[PDB]
Amino acid sequence: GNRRIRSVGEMAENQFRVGLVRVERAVKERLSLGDLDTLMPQDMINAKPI
Amino acid sequence: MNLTELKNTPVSELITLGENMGLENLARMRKQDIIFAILKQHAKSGEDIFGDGVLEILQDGFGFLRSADSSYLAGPDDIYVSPSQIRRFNLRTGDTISGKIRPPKEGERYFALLKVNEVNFDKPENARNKILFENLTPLHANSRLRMERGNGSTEDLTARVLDLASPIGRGQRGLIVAPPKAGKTMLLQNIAQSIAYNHPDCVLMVLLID
Ligand SMILES: Nc1ncnc2c1ncn2[C@@H]1O[C@H](COP(=O)(O)OP(=O)(O)O)[C@@H](O)[C@H]1O
Ligand code: BEF
Ligand SMILES: [Mg+2]
Repeated sequence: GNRRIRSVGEMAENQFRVGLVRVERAVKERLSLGDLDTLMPQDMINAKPI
Repeated sequence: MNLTELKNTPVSELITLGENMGLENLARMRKQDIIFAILKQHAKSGEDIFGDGVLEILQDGFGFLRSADSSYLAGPDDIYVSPSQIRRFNLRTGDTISGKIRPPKEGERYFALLKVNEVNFDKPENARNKILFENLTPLHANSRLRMERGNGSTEDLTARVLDLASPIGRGQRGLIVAPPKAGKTMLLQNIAQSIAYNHPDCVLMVLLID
């Protein structure tokens, strides 16, 4: 009743959330200088850290 | 600050301006990186920067805006343009672009474009609604080019001879067959002077190879 079991689901979800917050900090530091109508939401986030 | 302004300046004026800015000796290096470094300084402390040139698309997707005074050569004077412009305004190889630029940030060495002000001396909105080149319908020469000035100097008569030997009009293909040492150089020079004097409305370009 006090011990909780975790599976592949929420473990992978937490790892993906860590990757997501990493790339979110990255894209937030990048967007702090970006301007309007000069980029698409494709190259703003890098696929490699995920 | 306009790029073409520093472009039409001689090297001595660039040297004087760089020494007025109080920097490392700039007269030591290329006009190319001379303009590069003075622009980097004046843009560290200065307005929006402005520039103009002709665009060439690279195989990486991005493009380079280069100057004709450097005969469209690669160097620090070039302006980097992203493929996002070539998607938004759908830029092309050989477009006369003029717009705002900024210094390159950390690790970059090419000035980045900000906003296209004039595309081929025209509106970007009107840059979309255009006609393709080979998609055009060619035609024979309709309007003749007047080469006779009417003054009759020592060299103008040369052009007059052409006016009675082989009339030229807009859209015609001219081919000059001449051996070496035949006086074709100032022939083209007089022709260019006459067509620039008679027709200042059509943009006139020359090409010298080797
Ligand atoms: N319109 C002209 N009037 C007078 N002299 C001319 C004219 N055109 C050519 N010439 C003569 O021809 C020579 C041109 O030399 P150059 O320009 O080297 O010919 P090319 O370029 O064909 O070798 C000059 O010496 C000049 O005296
Ligand atoms: F060699 Be010359 F210019 F005909
Ligand atoms: Mg010659």
